[PDB]
Amino acid sequence: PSQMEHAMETMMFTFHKFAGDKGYLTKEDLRVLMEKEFPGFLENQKDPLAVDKIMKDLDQCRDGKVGFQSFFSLIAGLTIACNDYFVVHMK
Amino acid sequence: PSQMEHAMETMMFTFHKFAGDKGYLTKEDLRVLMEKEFPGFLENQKDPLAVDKIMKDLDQCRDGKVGFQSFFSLIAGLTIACNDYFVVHMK
Amino acid sequence: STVHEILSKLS
Amino acid sequence: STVHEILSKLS
Repeated sequence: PSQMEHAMETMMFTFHKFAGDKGYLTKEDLRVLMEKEFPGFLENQKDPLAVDKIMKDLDQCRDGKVGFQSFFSLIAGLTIACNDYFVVHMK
Repeated sequence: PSQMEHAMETMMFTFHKFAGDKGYLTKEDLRVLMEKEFPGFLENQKDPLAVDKIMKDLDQCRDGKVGFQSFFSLIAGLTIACNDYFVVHMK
Repeated sequence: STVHEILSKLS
Repeated sequence: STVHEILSKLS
């Protein structure tokens, strides 16, 4: 498998891991996910409303459910922010 | 670091590796990036124009260049397809 | 390894 | 190791 394929699999298996048989994640799931997979970020975000605000944007329909694609939209936004930051300050 | 951070780095460094200092991919870089990452995918499409059609949806501006965010829409597009297949047939 | 699986059946 | 540190600069 290539590195790209291992990476895509890790992101697929991640979401499933926190989503359960129910196939989606609640806000209770986003937080944990975010805690165990991005440790230096919510805690370093100073605010206590961290997760709620993430989810605001993830949940159009306010049904309290985050599915795969919206999950991907989270990762996309974090990855593109890091890339922006990398190209300017580090590349 | 977490698995997720490792996955994101690997995608962002994968971009930078085929794009070089110029910071963007061209059609040729896109095809080499698919040949080396995802070599079971292209060739199993039976279409020798596959790359060209991918490039076509990715070049909003028709300027022949694929930035980080279009490359990312391409990876989301494959990841989300991989997950719809996996939920239905493999879990 | 399963992503490599899958990608082959999408192709 | 590099995404971890940049996330920290976004945090």
